[PDB]
Order: sequence, then C-alpha cells, then structure tokens
Amino acid sequence: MKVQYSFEREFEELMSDLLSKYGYEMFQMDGLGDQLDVVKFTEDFVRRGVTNISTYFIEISKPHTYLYSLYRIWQKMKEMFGKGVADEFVEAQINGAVYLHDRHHAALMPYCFAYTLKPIVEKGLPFIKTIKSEPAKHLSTFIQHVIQFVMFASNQSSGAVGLPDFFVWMWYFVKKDLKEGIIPRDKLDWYIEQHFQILTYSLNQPIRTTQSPYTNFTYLDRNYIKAIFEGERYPDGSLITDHVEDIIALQKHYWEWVSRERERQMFTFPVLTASLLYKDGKFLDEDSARFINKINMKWQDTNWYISDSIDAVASCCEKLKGRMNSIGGSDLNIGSFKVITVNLPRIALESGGDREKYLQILRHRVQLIKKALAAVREIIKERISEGLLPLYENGLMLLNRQYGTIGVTGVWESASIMGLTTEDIDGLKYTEEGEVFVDNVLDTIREEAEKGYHEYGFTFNIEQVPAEKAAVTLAQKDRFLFGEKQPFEIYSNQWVPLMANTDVLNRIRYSGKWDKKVSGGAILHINLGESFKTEEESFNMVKMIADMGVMYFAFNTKISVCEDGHAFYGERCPVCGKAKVDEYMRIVGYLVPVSAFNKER
Amino acid sequence: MKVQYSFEREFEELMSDLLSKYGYEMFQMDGLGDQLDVVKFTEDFVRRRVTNISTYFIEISKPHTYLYSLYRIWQKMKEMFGKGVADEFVEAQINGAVYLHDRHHAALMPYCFAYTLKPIVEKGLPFIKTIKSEPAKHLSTFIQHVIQFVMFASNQSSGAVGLPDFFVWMWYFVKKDLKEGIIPRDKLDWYIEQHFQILTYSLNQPIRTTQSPYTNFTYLDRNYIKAIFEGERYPDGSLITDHVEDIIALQKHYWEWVSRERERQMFTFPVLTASLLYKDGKFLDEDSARFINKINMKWQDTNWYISDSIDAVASEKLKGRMNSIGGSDLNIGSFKVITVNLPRIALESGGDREKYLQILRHRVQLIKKALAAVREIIKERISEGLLPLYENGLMLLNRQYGTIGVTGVWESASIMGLTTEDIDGLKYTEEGEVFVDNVLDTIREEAEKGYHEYGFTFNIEQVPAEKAAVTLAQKDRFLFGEKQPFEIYSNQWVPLMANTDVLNRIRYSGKWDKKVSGGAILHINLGESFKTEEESFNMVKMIADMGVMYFAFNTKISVCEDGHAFYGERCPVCGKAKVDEYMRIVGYLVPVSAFN
Ligand SMILES: [Zn+2]
Ligand SMILES: [Zn+2]
Repeated sequence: MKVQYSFEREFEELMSDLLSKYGYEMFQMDGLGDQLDVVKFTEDFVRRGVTNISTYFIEISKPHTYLYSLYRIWQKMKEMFGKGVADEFVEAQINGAVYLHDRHHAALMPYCFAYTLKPIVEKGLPFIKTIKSEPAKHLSTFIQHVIQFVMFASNQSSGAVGLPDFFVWMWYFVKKDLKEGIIPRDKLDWYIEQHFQILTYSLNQPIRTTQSPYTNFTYLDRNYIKAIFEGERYPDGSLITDHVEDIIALQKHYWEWVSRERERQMFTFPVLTASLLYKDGKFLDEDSARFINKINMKWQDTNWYISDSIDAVASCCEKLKGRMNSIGGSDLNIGSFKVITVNLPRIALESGGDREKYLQILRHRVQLIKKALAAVREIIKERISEGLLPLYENGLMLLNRQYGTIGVTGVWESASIMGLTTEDIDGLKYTEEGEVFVDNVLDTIREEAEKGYHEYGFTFNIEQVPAEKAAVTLAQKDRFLFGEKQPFEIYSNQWVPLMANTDVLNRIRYSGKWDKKVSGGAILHINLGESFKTEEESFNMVKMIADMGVMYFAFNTKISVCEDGHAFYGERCPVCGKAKVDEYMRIVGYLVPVSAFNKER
Repeated sequence: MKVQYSFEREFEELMSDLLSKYGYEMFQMDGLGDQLDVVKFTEDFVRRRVTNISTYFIEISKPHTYLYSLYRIWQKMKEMFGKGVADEFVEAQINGAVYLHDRHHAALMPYCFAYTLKPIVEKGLPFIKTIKSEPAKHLSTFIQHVIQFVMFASNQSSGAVGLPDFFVWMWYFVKKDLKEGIIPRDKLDWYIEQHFQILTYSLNQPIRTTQSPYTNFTYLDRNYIKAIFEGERYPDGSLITDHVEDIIALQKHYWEWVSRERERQMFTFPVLTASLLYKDGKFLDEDSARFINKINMKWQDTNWYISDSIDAVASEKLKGRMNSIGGSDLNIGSFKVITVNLPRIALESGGDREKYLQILRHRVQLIKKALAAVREIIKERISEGLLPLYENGLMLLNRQYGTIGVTGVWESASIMGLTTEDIDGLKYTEEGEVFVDNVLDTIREEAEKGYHEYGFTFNIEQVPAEKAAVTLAQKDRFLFGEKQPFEIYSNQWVPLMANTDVLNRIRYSGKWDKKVSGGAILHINLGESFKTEEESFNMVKMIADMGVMYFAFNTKISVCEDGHAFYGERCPVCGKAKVDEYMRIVGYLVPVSAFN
C-alpha cells in the first residue's frame, strides 16, 4: 500500500534531487528509509526481546514527526531568507555537516529550563486546566506538587528539568509544620528523611518507557542565597535572607542522606552540583567548600561549579547573561530553546589540511546555523499563540531567558586529521601550532555568536555538547562519504578525549584557556591514578584546579554494582556476597551504568 | 510523496476490492482516509484552549497502529480458520456490521482488570525493573505505591483500573502506624483525611493528555468481606476477618469525606459503587444499606450493585460479574470487546424475524473466531516479554472473558415495526418483548457453546458505546438512506429520554438483566428531590424486588467558573453564575458541554 504525505512541489523536487545525489543508504543512515514503514518497524520491534509495550507507542511515530519538522523548518527558512538558504540547510542536515538535536520534536516543543518554585508555592498547579488545585499548606502536599510539576514539564520539553532553589522552599514547610505541632520534635529528623525518600524514589521509577525524566539539584552557597534572594519574602511575610543558616543545614542533611542511601540502592537522579564563589586564591564560603570536599570522598557523586562573580545571578528573579550547561549547574531562570551542532571533522576533511580554507568554511556554516535557529524560534512563538504550551502562559518558562545554542563536537579528531596532535612521556597533546589552531576556531565562533544579537534580536551561546548519539552518527556518515581518510569510530566530547592519558597539568591548562571562551559550556574529568590518601590532599588539589581557571569539573571514580543493585568497590558485594555485574562512571558528564549506556549510544 | 507499507499480496488485493465496492467515503468514516496523511493531520490538529502539545504525540499514530492491528488479526484468523473467514471479518469491521473496541491497541495490549493489592503490599513494584523497590513500611509510602501502580497499569491496558479491596489494605497501615507511635490517638482522623486528599487529587490531575485514567472504588458489605477473606492473614500474622468492623468504619469515613469535598471542588474519579447481598425481600447487611441510602441523598454519586449469592466471589468455566462502568468483582476482567450492530440486521432483514435470527447467529459465530485470534496474539506478546503485569501475577489470563457486545436494541425493534405508544407512554409491543427474549437467548446459547469450542469463557454486555453509538448510525445512513432515521443508537433497554413510565423501565430491566448476567445499567432522571429517607429506601427495595442488578438516580449538578458544586443558577460559595452541569450520561458523572 502506498500512502500520501502532502508536500509542496519544490520540497518533493529537492528530496528527489538529494536521493539522486547521495543514494538510498544516506537516507537510511539519517532515519528516513525503511523506518517509515510501520509494518517492518513493528515486526522488528516485537522480536528484539527490559523493554515493555509502553515503549512501542512512543517510538513508532518518531520518523514521521522528524519528517514533518524538517519540512516545517524548510518552509519557514524559505519565507525568511529565500529558497537557496533553505535548500542548503536541508542538504547539510541529511548529509551530516550539521546535527539538529531532538529532531523528532523540533517543530513542536522547546529544549530546556532551570526553574524557580515560587509560582508553584503561590498558585499551585494552574497549567492543569480541567480542575482547580489549591496552593499547598503542609510539607506532604508540597512534595506531591513538586513531583507532579516534574512529570508535567518533562512532556512539554525535550531536555533537563532543573530545580536549583528546591531547599529554599522546602525549609518554609518544615518550619511551619514544626511550629504548628503537626510534626513532634522527637520525630523531626524521621519525617524529613521519609520525604527525601518519597521524592528521590519517584524520580527514579519510570512509568512509561525505561528511562526517568532528567532532573538536576544544586547546593547554593551562602553568597548565592544572599545575592539571589535579597529583598524577597516567604508567604508568612518573613525575609528569606533571615533564614540562610537553616537553609544551609537542610542542604547538608540531604547530601549526607543520599551518600548513605547508595549502599542500599544505586540510582542516577537527581544529578548533583555545588555552586561556589572563589576569588584571588580563596573560597568566600569556606565552611561549605570544606563540607562538599568531605562528603565527596565516599563516591565522588557531586560536580564542582566555580565562579568569580555573582553579578549575573543578582538580577534573575536585554542581552542575556547567566550560565547554560546541558549536564548541570545552569543558573536559576536560564535555559535554551534549541541546540544545533557543527561537525568539525567534516570541515577538516573538506579543507585538505589548509587552515585558512578551514576557517572560511567554518565562518559560513556558523552563519547558516544562526538562520536555522531564528526560524525554529519563530515556530515556537506560533505554538505559544495557538495555546499549545501552557508553561509559557503561566510564567514558569520565559522565552526572553532562553538562548539559541551553537554546538561543537570532535575538536580533537579535527586537529588530528589536520596533522596537529602528538604524544610524549606525559601522554597525548596538541602541537604548538595546534593550540593556536584551537584558539582561532573558538575565537571565530564567538565573533559570530556576538553579532547575532544585533542581527536577529535574541542572544546566542556556545556549548561543547554531551553528544550521546551525535558522536557516533556523525563519524559514521563521514566514513560513508570519505572512507579510510576518517579513521575514528566515535568523536570526543572534552578538549582531550575522556580516556586519554594526558598529564593532569596539561589537561587543567587547556581547560584554563578554553572554558572561558564558551562561558562555562563544558566539563573536565580529572585523571587521578590511585584514590585520594587524605582529606587535606583532596582539598589542596581542588584549590589548585580552581586557581588555574577551570569552570566545571569532577574526579574519576569507578563504582561497582551487584544484580540486586547494592553499590560498592571491588568484585564482591559486602551486603549480599554476589559478584559485580556492571559499573557506574561518567561517560558524558553524569554517573551511568556503562554497558547499558554504551549500548544505547 | 508516497510512502510504502509492506503487506502480503492477498491482503493488498482485499483492501483494493473493498475500496472498489464501498468508495473512499466509507474509509474516511472508519478512520482510514486522510487521517493517515501526517501533514494534513498535524496542520488540522494545531489550529483548533483545553488540549496541549502532550495530546499531539498520543493521537498522531492511532490511525497507523489500527491499520497494523487489522492486518495482524487478519493473518492470525487466516492461519487458524482459513482465508474466507479472515476476509469476512475485515469486510464487516470496515463496513460497520461489527465494532472492534480500542481498535488502535487491539494487536498490542489487553482491555481491563479489577485487581487485589495483596502483591503490592507484599512485594512492592517488581514490574519496574531498572531499580529494586522495597515493600511499604508506613501509610505515606503505601499511598505512593498505589498511585504509581495505577499510572503504570493505565499504560499497559486500554480500559478501567479497578481497586475493590483498597480499604482492607489501607486499614493495616493505619493499625501499624498507630501501634508504632508514628501518630497519636487524638490526631488520627486528621492524618487519615490528609492521605484521602493526596490520593484523590492525584487521580484527577492529568500529566499527559487532558483526561485522567478511568478508576473504580467498591464499598464491600460485611457479607462480601467475610466471604472473600475467610482464613486470610495480614503481614503481622493476624486474621483479616477479626477486623471487619474497622474496615467498615474506614469505608464509611471515605464516603462521608468525598461527599463534603465536592462543594470545594467537583471531580469524576474514582467512580463509586456499593455491593450488597439481598435475599427474600431483605438486605442481609441492613446497617450498610441504610448508610449508603443516607449518604446518597446529597449528590446521588454512588451506583447500587444487588446480588443474591456470594458463592462466585467465595473463591474451569469462569463465573463472576463483569461490567465496563463499575462493580466488576475482585479478580475479574475482559481481554477484548467486539460489538454486533443490531439496527444493521433489522435493515438487512426487511422486517422478517426468522431471517433476522439466522443472520444474528452467523454474525456471533464470526465474532467468537475473531476473539479467539486476539487471545492467541496476546499470548505471543506475553512470551516476547512485553506485558509484565502477567509475569508478576497482577493480571491473570484465565480470569479474563472474551466479550460479545450489543447496541441499538430499541432502534432495531423500531425499524422492525415492534414498538408503540399508549397511555403509559412509549413501549415494546407484546410480540416485540418475545422478539427481544429470542435475540438475547440466541446470543447466550452461542456464548455457552464457546467454552467447549475454544477453551476459554465468553460473556455479554450492553456497552456504554460512547463513540460507537454515533459512528454505527452514520455508516448505516450512508448505506441505507432515509430507511435509517436515527442520529444516534441507545445504550439502555428503553432510551433514557423517552417518555416511558418508570414502572415499564423497571419491568424491562427486571426481565433482561439476568440474561446478560448483570452486564447493563438502569439510571433514572429525578424530577424534584426526595422528601424523606424512608421513601427513598422503599423505592430502592422495590427496584431490588423486581430483579434489577445495577442502577442509579440522576440529579443535575451545577458548577461555576471556579469549580464549586451546587444546585440552581447561583453559587453559595462565591456568588458567581452557573456555567456548566455534571450528569450521568453513560453511567458515570461528567461535565455535559464537554461530552460532545
Ligand atoms: Zn549485593
Ligand atoms: Zn463558586
């Protein structure tokens, strides 16, 4: 049976011309071949047996909503910029010169946001319109509302649901219920922990599919609490800044509880970050920094965020400032509506090793990505006007607080193809001409991101993206097109590859030079041979790393699990005595089970 | 642009022949026309506010998964019974002689079940395999697991999630938390009501799409509690039956709380039923019956279930009540319903009743063969590892019926010339009553033969037919023109809005409910309001005496823009005017403007 999809004549002509030029195999690699045949797709899915039937109904329509989104983006770009520019983008997306993230969602909903819970506390759940819900009056109903909000928001967006001020609002309800005698003192710590447990297990127990929503928590230091909440009041009229020491103590209690709970059961969410202010050789909140250094000795389960100023966060709750990162540590009231990534190894292959030629091609392709992002933003505005995205109508997601993102991947592999990498006793490194080359690539992307605000009327950022699927897909398309000239099976997501032996001093130096050029849109893994021998050792090393200008980092760890999910180190579980079956490590910046995750890439 | 869907040659040929015979309009009416064009469907969806983007991703693939399910059911019928039979079933589904329920899910997952919570209390959530969960130790974590269970089960099935023994298990956690000093004796009622509030609001606040899952609660009388749980024990070793009076008291407390909560905010779920044993003119638990009668006076929000025996629930041919609205017995369900269009057969017969009865018997025999094929496909999916509620002992396949549905009994009779009107109002003729007797007796003869033919048990239901009642009438008008004068077909023995006298309605239900073993509902519109409890209770007894098995009374409930429930034109809470009304249309209370 042949079934019709109704496209304009010009788009049919383009798709036919591209099939002529590249062949059916190119379409098959991009997800637009036999995946569109519902019968073949279904009979393959049911025979692959972990997965249950709820996954089928989510996956079956993804090729069809991708095809729709690519058509709608072509239509809009043709209207804004002309037919030639539109045709150029569709060709670049199908052949792999660029990568459109969340492509099955791209003409329908936005990427991510880091939320404040103030509207939830004051107004309840106003975005659910079939019933009127009253604002919470006690701790149990506050916790219920937080869970419902996370689940709602994860089906109105493709990426992370961030909650950096969670502990600020939880403290209010703890104190209220204590003063009222709802919670007796002799039961206060029991009560707090039982709510920690309900929230945490809910965020790791998937109802549909086999994966939970992606969530983030942040430990806010005393400087951050004070700068963000100056002037603001709780619903009882008291000043939030009058309660800083109680908020700090509730944050410390959660971090201690979760470190103990991992022996009983290992889990991924929420992803943990600590945000610290550091200047001229010292931490401005030294008590919090020493605390995080102490608790991390067990599992290294928390990522370090370091900043030298709180100016950007003072004014959060026209050019946009504030940190945006897809792993964790995005500032309160900041997000991104869409990411589109440039394939850097492709440009290396096209240039023949001529660096001036490389920089010309790069500048043109970044200009193309800006016009595609502008068109996607116009489509999101349409959806808001059509009544389809209530998080925007109700003041939770804010469009004027979201960037358009220019992504990068394969920096190392690109330099390697150009002839600009080497090795010595201290491991893999860039040549002297290589460090200059990377300087020039990032400075050039930055120039164009800045010009965009005056060109298009909104703000652009740059990220070295996690690239969970793109790192594999881009390398495969390049090998299809260029053969043995492209010798890598996967591209890298850090300045030096995750599993390279590069001296710690060189690694730290490189992140010191280049994190600032992407305004904190990256992460560094520190390669420590042997575990830390003492607390003071660890702390001296943290201070060294911060001194050199690294903005976001985490220490290496390899955590074992048994078949019943207990976490430990070594080959035999100390709880039940069974052998290890897998291990948890950071592959794209957060702790995951490695065999399953690597299969999923 | 054209996209290929890869079918066997014989199915391709069949679909081409049916398009030639009936034309593209018949395919459009069945959902297999321009609904399959992704671009048209998307641009139509987005320009229509109640719905949001989460609805789009659920609706876009339904035409495609229906087309796949129709093909797979054809393949399995061909394997089991030959190509002629498989071809006949497809023609009947496309042209409206039959109606396959939940058609977009029919080769992927099953319809419904009424669960016990024993395995949840004893094992936690083992059907979620990516993390290991421990059984609940306290009331708050028990409430959490019940919510998570309902949401998980609603995405592994198409129809209702029933929880008839909820209060038996909630009581154990109340008792344990009292014994362990978690909550003092004097703050007990406040603690209980906080948990009623969390559970109830979660079951009325949709996360994906704009509708919550369909859920049911049952008030079990003292007879039912004693018979179901004889010899059974709680996790602490004590006998369930030593606590009958505590369970009854906790059930009464919920029924009182939810009646008061409607003024604060009106909502639908869970749908409420009370199950009572009644024999030789008397309720055998009179205390509970009088309580239900008393509490119903305000909103008439509970449906009455009447039975004469507890033998079936006391424990290969399956016995136990199955109903799509509410009151399905503990550990009973259905894997699929396929409904017969009775007005079609009236139109095909030309008014000859022996011809009608011959066509009917053949069409029911075809429905049995299609149900048997669906069941074989469900067994395949269980062995592929796709349906974990069966592996984990929550859904049980030998406790599910295959269901033969009916709709349009009255309109069928009208077209045949067997209805009239007199001083009593609209009614069946004498010959018409005997005709309905014969139609129901024929269907039941074939339902009983199927056990020996196929090795599993069949039931009958007069279904709610929310969408089928409209689409089947439309298809018949397309094929027969002015000979089919009705805009919609009926889901009760006489139409709800007809002028029939109430004694007539009650008489028909008293005759015919027993023939479909309780798979029906009688609901009566109240004019004024009851003046006293005693008159209400005598009416309830009168209806029970006549043999009616499931019934309710209908009031007209007003709501304002802020959501408060009341009677009349102006709100006693906030002073604003009425903007809509809640009423019982197919068995459960819904906002009337939206039901459209
Ligand atoms: Zn173990
Ligand atoms: Zn009102």
